[PDB]
Amino acid sequence: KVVATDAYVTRTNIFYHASSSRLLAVGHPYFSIKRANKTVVPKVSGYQYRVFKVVLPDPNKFALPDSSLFDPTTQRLVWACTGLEVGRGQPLGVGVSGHPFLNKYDDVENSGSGGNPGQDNRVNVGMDYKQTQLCMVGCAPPLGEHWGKGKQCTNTPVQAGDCPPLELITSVIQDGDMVDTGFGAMNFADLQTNKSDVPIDICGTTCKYPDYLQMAADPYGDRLFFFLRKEQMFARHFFNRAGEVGEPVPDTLIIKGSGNRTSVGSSIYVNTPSGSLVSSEAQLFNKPYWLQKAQGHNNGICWGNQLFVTVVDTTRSTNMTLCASVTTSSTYTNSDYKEYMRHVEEYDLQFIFQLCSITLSAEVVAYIHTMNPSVLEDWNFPDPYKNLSFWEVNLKEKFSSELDQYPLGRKFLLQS
Amino acid sequence: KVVATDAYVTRTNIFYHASSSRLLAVGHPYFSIKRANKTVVPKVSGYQYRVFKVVLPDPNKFALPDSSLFDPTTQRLVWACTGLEVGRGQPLGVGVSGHPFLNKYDDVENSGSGGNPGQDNRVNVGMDYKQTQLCMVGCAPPLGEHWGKGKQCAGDCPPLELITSVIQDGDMVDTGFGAMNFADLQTNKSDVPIDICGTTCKYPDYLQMAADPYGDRLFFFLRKEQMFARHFFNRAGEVGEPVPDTLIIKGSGNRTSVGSSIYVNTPSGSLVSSEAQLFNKPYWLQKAQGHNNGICWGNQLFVTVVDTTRSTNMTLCASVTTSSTYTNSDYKEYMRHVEEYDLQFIFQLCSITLSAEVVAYIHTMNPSVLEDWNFPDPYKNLSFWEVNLKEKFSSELDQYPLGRKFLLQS
Amino acid sequence: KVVATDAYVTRTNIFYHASSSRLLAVGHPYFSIKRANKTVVPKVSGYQYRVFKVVLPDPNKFALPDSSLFDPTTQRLVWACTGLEVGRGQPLGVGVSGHPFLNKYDDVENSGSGGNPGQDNRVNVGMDYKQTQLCMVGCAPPLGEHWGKQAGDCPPLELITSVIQDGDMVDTGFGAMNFADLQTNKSDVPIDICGTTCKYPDYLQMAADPYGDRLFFFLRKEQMFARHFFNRAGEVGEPVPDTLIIKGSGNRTSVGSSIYVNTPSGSLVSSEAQLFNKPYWLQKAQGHNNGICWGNQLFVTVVDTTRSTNMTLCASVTTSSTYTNSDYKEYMRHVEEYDLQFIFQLCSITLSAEVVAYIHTMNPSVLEDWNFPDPYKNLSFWEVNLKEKFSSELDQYPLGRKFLLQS
Amino acid sequence: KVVATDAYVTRTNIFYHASSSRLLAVGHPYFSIKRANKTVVPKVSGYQYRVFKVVLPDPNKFALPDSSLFDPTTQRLVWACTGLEVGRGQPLGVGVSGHPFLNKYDDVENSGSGGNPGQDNRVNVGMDYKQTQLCMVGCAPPLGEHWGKGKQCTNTPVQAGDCPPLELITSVIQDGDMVDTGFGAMNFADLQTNKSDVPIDICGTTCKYPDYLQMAADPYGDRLFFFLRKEQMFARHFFNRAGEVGEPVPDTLIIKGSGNRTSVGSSIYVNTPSGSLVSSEAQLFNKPYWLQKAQGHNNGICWGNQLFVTVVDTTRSTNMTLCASVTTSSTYTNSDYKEYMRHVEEYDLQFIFQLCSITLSAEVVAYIHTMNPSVLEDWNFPDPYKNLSFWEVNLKEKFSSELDQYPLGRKFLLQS
Repeated sequence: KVVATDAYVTRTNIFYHASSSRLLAVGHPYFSIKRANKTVVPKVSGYQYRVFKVVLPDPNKFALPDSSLFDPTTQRLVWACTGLEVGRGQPLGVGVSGHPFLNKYDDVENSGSGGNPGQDNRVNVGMDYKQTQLCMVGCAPPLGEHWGKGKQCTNTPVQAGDCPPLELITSVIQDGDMVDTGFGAMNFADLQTNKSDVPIDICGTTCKYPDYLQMAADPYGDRLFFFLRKEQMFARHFFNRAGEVGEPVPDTLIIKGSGNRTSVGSSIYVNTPSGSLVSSEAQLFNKPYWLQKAQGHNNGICWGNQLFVTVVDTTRSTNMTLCASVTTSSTYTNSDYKEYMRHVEEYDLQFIFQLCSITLSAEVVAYIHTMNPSVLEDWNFPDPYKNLSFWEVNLKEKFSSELDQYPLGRKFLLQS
Repeated sequence: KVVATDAYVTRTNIFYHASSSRLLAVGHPYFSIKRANKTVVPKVSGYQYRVFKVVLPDPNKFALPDSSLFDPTTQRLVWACTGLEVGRGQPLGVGVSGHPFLNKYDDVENSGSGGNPGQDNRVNVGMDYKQTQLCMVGCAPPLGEHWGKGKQCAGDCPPLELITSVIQDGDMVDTGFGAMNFADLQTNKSDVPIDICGTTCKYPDYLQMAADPYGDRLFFFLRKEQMFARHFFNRAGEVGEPVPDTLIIKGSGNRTSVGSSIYVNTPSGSLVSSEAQLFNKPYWLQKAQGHNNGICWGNQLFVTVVDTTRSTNMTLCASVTTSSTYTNSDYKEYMRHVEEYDLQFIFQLCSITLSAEVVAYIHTMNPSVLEDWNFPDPYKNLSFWEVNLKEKFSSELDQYPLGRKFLLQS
Repeated sequence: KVVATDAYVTRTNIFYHASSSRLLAVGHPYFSIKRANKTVVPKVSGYQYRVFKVVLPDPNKFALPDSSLFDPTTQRLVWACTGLEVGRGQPLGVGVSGHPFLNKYDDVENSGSGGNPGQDNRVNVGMDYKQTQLCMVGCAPPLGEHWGKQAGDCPPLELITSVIQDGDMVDTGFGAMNFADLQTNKSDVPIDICGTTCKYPDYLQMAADPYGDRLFFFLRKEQMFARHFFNRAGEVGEPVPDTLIIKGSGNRTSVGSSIYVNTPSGSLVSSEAQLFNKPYWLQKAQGHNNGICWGNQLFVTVVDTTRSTNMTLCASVTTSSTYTNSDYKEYMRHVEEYDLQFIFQLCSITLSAEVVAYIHTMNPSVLEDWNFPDPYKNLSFWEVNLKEKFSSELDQYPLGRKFLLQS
Repeated sequence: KVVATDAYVTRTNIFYHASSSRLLAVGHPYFSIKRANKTVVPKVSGYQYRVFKVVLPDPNKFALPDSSLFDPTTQRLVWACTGLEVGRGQPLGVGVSGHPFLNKYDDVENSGSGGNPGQDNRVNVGMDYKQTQLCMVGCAPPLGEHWGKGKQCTNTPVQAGDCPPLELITSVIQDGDMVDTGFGAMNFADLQTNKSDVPIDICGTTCKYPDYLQMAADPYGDRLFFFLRKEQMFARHFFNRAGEVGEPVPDTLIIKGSGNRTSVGSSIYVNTPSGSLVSSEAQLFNKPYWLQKAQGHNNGICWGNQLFVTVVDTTRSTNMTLCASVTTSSTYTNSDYKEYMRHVEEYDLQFIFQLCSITLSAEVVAYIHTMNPSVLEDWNFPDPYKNLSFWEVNLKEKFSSELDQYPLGRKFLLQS
């Protein structure tokens, strides 16, 4: 019923290079800065998704050298992706995140007696997150998964203040969305209401994880051309939370103490992750990928003359420390300096596209109407993604047929 | 006497795809929550065995396109497993377990002197467990082994016995403290963390299941274990068996009383990495280890999975009373763990010509194979994660992920 | 002068499988328990050698299907080993050992001055040992090496070679020495080796032997690192000369002890590092003996410290509604699970005048037992009786199945 | 427009060996020593770039055995690099750097206060840097990138004393420039005015990172024949800064305290990197590289009879401790000794060049005019790099045709 694009999309010999040139975003690794109405400094963190919306020129309106390739009646043109190199341009390094009032109580590794928690015990603790690398390509934006506050199933009023119901939400990954950091793929705005259980750069945001199982199990496979991933983390420390234990340990698992241990210590464990070493040998980027065969049925066809590249790279999350002098004297005084935080991301997207033609028979027109009819409507044979926000990359007027003039173009000639 | 299924099970060209779709289980990583009679929240932990009872449609009553493949008289049909992909759907991460009253006394790494033990010295300590990955396939449930209280043939040391049993869904994996029955051999409930202190941790008896005649339990298996010693402690309480005098020179000057030499070990699973993952990739059963070369007798199939590389425990926090100031008494903190699976299979249809020798050889092994062919289930006392794949078989291989991979491979 | 067994031992097509089934030993990881005369609970530790004396049935008295294979006059039969799988049946894990009065003084990593040591400064410290895996096969027991022993001075050192017995201790990171003699205070190493001898295999000798009866082949995996740095209490037997120091005043007149200690650690254990649960095919041996089981016996030596987890047992002396330490007794128990599988190839030996001569040297009891006291009964092994366990139906068994599809 | 040198550069059978012999530089790992006007002891640190300007003899003025190889009438000679071995001659080891007044406040891993910072809380702390190995070859010096104090876009005076604007500057990497150490590729002299945020060997200098994306994006590719890299680091400790928080955490991300915790702890984190293990198995040096095909269009042609080798090697950064006695007495007294710092670098550069000829047609003369006309002007058919500083290596009078007499020459005969 659903067939590979190989059946009805004919390939040509026309290859093109396109480069995004240097891409830079500079800001604060923890939070956006807006005073007092709109943003002055954007939130730029190594743990954010980078989702590029690559806009391609319409080959049916493209100034090709010869129009003899296709008949305008019954044939249409479309770009196919055959080569890709996501360039990363910063030194390898790890940045850390924290919370001046993290809900930490005791170091759980070997101490207790010895309570009990009071009114405010929040600590100023920082940590390095789990290491994560991933990149995806498709003609439709990727899907993320995360846990959010499920409805109570609208019905009855019961005991209030209880645990929130959990529900697995799938959603579209937007540029700037947070990656999982070692605390799970969940909606911290709803499920951790005290704002003090996770560091400040995620305590009021949502960490989404890619729904690999769904995007590959989608029929047409427009979300997954291919993907790559490298995750690693270990448990660095062991703490416990302050506050009421929402679900106490049953008596079947303990023998109640006396002689000072009548009050049970809190067993709400938190764990600081750590991404360990980062190495060049572990890098996924600064190297080309050749799309010989895609995982789904869509074998790299950029329907709608667009293309989505989703990138997460925490191996260059180093946060630069800036220090400005308020008053210059011959002595060091802490009050004379202001310390700031700044993080950066440098990208270079290079693509290589193959021109393809599609002879539109009555069967092809029917098969294309289902899936998406706007493929036909835009062919002359509103965008629901304008509510979503991406890093727009305009590669119109950037296509070049002279492959050998460019790095990825040179590699493509000598390879594949 | 026992022969490979290749001798009397003829292969066809008929292949089928079947997928369980998304499977979700959500609960408490340490214990089930029941008030006050039946369970409200199940115990769902990354250190539990996931044993799926995959039910297949009977090919002898299946609506095949053509019945010309086999003669119903003297031939019967059975599914053969040729492809498998165990899908895992959560971010990699590590969760920890603990005990508000763990029987820890001293940090034994570099300190002693030491004051004698009192009446209650239990500490609130948590730890990360040993890392474990494994998957098994067979037409019969796997066997686990663990140490329990053996018979004697007042309160001295208990006799030890290694028990073999069937691994059920929800059984606990070994965590670094051994494969034993903590409910019986550790009576104080305070020697291991609370999520295993009243349960039994079983380890698969690889040596036995492979030493089985027909090999119906092990089609194949994969494993990745790793742990190291993170800390060194000792126990509080009476040392049941003291160190002999031949190994010490008794002290005076403050050191007349011997410190306790009952040492404990906190494990650690160390780093988890994508490069070490066993799942989210297909396995092709080209040749099995045992005699049963992938035949799913009874139209059923058992998949056992342990995956501690996605054991992250989510922290939930609800506000009881909202004020402009933070006060600990205004919040309730909860614990929740989740598991997401997507099982994909590829089966090969097979026919068996029943000669007098074939009927005889099949009667031994299991006669219900013949009785169900028309030519009570003792596993219903056990509990598994039931997956009903009837009405889920599809012959259009190329429409599915694992099906697509199978065409271009094998 | 000495030739490979391939020259005068003719191979047949007759192969046999034999399995010991599950072998279990359970005890205390630190010491054997005897009250008050003989042992009640044996010493079972992950750092012990497992030396199996595999007894084979006499092929010259074996009930073979046809006696047409060999002529009893001038020909004799003997088994040749071609396949081996050392099965281990416990979860991977690490156990630790210690000493309630370990001779530890100061943490030497970054602290000193001033002391000073008193009369008793021993501490209750435990540690995890060096990680070690090894296995050997031969028709003669393997050789181990270890260091053994005016007044008051240091003892002279001597490297002794000896037979590795079942239950002997492996090196743990403190050296291959006789702690019973060279460490007289019983408090320098943990209690499970402080009154025993840790032996290391003399690999260089067993391979340098002419006939090579001790080494058919061997495998090894050792790893350790220095976890902590300590020093010893007591008088420094050999003081540091003044050429290497500038003597201090201003509080440092008394020199600190420079007798350094090292707690080892075996680091991670992983499945990828395992040597066991996989078959070894003896296609060609290292020594001259290419797998011939002289005397119808075979020695398998195994060390596996990757399953040294020590189980903690807790029994209740008195049950009340409150926890009190005096109501419980805590115990220690360690276990070892083995499954030995072998595959032997029948061989015949035509005894010419030269063959009888060459066989007389090496060992004449090969001829004497052929009809053509055992000095190892003072040594102790884990006896494995494979008589009545040989089977010719290879495909009925795990290792037998692998041998058909391989080699 | 731009073609590979294979099109217009003809190869010969003439190969030559050249070796720099032992090269030694010895100095102070932290700072240069000048009293009171010019330098007495140079700064020699394992974290410095080693950029060798290798000068080759003019083959058109070379005493070749026969002038019959080329017709002086319309054929010209140029050396092409085909073999290279960068010899390192010191034991593997790690050195550390520190700061007697590092702006460290609290250990942020699991502690909170108990405040508040006073006037001076700087600590004497040292650390081991991120591990870095890299080498490049070209006929033009490499480009580095770093973040510097950007202009306000010269327009308006706004709030004075705030964070400085950031700008990504590309520049030429000179010998002695600092590599990235885990604190970013930035200009610490401008962006950290208190001189106390990073260790003293980088606190008043600029750390440059190679702009791989740009040098590969150049048409002629004269800067990158090839390159190698190995970076690795992890976060060893977690601290925070003293001084005013330049950008405070918004209230949306915290629940303010009423007592004792009214003053928010500082959320400006620092992280000590660590280069972890260094091993022989990870070494890039003491092994030959055969330049079979270059990345750019310039396939190893040494235009201008020169060649640039840029090397960073922190795996032999051990700093030797020297101790001199001021007064000899029978007792140890700290006032009787002076302790010094000394670091060393030992190199042995070996090259193997292939003689090449270029037939100068009207098209060749035209194509060579663009790129660089001094290629023609110096052929007879001021140097703007004299403001930059390199380690000059004169290989004139060092070329030898007896390949088998030398280590790299011997390997070249039996290989490639």
